[PDB]
Amino acid sequence: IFPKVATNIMRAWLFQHLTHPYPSEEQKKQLAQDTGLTILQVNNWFINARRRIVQPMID
Amino acid sequence: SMGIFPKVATNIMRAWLFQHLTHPYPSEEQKKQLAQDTGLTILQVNNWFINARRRIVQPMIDQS
DNA sequence: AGCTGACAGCTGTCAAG
DNA sequence: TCTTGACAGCTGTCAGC
Repeated sequence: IFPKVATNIMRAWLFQHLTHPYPSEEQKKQLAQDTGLTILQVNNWFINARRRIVQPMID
Repeated sequence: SMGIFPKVATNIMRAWLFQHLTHPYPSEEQKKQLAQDTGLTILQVNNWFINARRRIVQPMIDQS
């Protein structure tokens, strides 16, 4: 349900936008389609990533 | 924005809320029952109770 | 002239791998 | 077996009555 291929595609986007890790709705659409994820999965992933990757990198 | 809030909905939701003040958290079965009775979506029902908890229930307790 | 429905993102949490 | 995708409910906030 969560393709293992999705993770590195999503991380690539995240680590390339660390200063503003909030994809636009169009960016979410692209990421969803490219990863094989749903919009909900993409949204939840970035919520989790921001508190588990992005914030800890600043702390 | 093509959504609607049916006229009958407000008082049906209020009736449920004020009859369950000690635990204003409908079960999933109660939620779909309310959706049927009001003509609201499950999402609308969920959002309604989130708003009512902080705008009705909590303020009543603050004065309590 | 707010109320209030609505929604993007956050919090707290947990099953399952 | 500790990590992480997932989700019920919460926070912050806006826009049209």
